Amino acid sequence: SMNPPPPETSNPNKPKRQTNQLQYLLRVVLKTLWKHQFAWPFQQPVDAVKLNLPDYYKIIKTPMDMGTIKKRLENNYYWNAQECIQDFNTMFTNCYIYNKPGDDIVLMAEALEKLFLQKINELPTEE
Ligand SMILES: COC(=O)N1CCS[C@H](c2cccs2)CC1
Repeated sequence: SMNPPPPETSNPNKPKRQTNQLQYLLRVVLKTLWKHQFAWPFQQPVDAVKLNLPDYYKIIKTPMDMGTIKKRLENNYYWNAQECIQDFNTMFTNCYIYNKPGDDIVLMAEALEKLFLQKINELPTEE
């Protein structure tokens, strides 16, 4: 079995910014979800070898996880908040696509997504 290369977290060709919204995405949004009891399956790319999921990357072609998001935020990979928000939504959508309704992992994603929505609802206006 083989995992794909992880999503990139560094690209010197890519223009970068540090905006107040991106600071909020790290200091509030990521930190809230990262410390949650249900964060652990989402803190790194899905390891299809260790978890014995040989079809995972046959099904999921745009992988995303909070370890990648954390690195992107800490290394100022993004230009805007919408890129980061899209990464979180990709992570949740992948989980709902691959897994079955009512699975433990889906209940975990739902709890994290609820908090995500609560925090993004108060995303600050851009400075
Ligand atoms: C976000 O992680 C995933 O979607 N995976 C696909 C199968 S569910 C599995 C897990 C189930 C219960 C704990 S961990 C994690 C890996």
